[PDB]
Amino acid sequence: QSALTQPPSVSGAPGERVTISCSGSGSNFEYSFVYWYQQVPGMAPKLLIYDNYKRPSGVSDRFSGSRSGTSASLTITGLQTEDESDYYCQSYDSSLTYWVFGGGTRLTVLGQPKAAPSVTLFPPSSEELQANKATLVCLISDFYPGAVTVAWKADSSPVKAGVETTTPSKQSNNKYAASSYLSLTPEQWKSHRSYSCQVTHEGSTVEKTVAPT
Amino acid sequence: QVQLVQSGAEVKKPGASVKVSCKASGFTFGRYSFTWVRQAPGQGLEWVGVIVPLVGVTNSAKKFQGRVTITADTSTNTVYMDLSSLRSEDTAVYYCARVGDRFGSGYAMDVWGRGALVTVSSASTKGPSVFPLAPSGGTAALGCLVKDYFPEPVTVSWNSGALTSGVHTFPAVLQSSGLYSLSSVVTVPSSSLGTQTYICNVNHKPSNTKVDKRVEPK
Repeated sequence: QSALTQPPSVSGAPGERVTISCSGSGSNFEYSFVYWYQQVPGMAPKLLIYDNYKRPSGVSDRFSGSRSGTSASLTITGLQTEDESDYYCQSYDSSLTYWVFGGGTRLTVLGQPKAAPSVTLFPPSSEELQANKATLVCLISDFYPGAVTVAWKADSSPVKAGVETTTPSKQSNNKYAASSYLSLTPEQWKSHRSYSCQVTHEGSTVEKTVAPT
Repeated sequence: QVQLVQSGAEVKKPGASVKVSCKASGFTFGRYSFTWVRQAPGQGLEWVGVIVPLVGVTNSAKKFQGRVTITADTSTNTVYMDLSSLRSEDTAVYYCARVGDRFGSGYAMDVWGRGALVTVSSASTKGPSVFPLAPSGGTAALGCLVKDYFPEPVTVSWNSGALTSGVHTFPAVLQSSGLYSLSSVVTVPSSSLGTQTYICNVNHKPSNTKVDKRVEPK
């Protein structure tokens, strides 16, 4: 099979127009049909365009497809916040009976204002310490855009060992959340005088600290 | 309102086999084709295979040679994909998609099933240990740590549903041991801390583990 190259992503403000390109390496890509799919995260893909430019029933007319040389393009007119999704182009090779997907393009709709993360830090509970376990819990929430970086400090020195951090996840209020856990032994926790979960977001770092009580 | 109804989520050990089904709703096989498209977590769609039940032809991507068998049952209009000798790379959501117009023409996937999540992991089923996260015009934050369970999902309630305001259950973390951990925190007026009790109700259905943990001020 051959490969279809898509843009890593695309960004635009509400009402703006955005275009997503698609390049095939196969020799016959110019004349072969191209299809476009939209996948809202958490849902199944849906067909937007088939046969270069045709649009199924119930798909908004601000989606359109076109072909230029050995390339295909999807154009989204009048951007709306729900248009945030991944967009995949696809081609079909008749000589192999293969479907070939593009790498996908993530469309971000600009406009939402920057929000700093709220940090909540919990020490290991006494019940967990009685179970010979210890877990520090750093809960992060209410930040936009959807990216943070987390660092931990034992006293005034970095740790890295035992850090488990999740991917950003979209909250119900369209901001983002994340969690970071530090596994430790009861003696490590009572060895240091405190730990500090440092969350960095847009060049600003938010810090919380807990100590054995 | 035609649909493709798929089977449910399956948890598998590496080396095992999985069989996902896809049944037509509101139509019959006819001249349609049926494809299988999977999506690993955090990656793009990948085409797996295809079946044209009318003529009986089946094909699948080169990387799945010898591991997939696509079959069909015309009397119940059900398509089956069987993927054997599973590995971590096979952890994905497996979709079925109908292809072609009512004359068997066209190659666009126009009707999609909701998908079926397949998890491949050597971890064994385990219920979670629940620990309280004690609180220490201001608000207070108190929570529950749901530690070391497999597989997903777990549900977290507060006061059997009665407390729904200020509740934030965060997505879980996957530890290096294959077990999951998550946390659920509620924000309350700090003066309410001495008015009432707070109980988090943890339910882990894959292990029928139900835990009620009281969360008290230090």
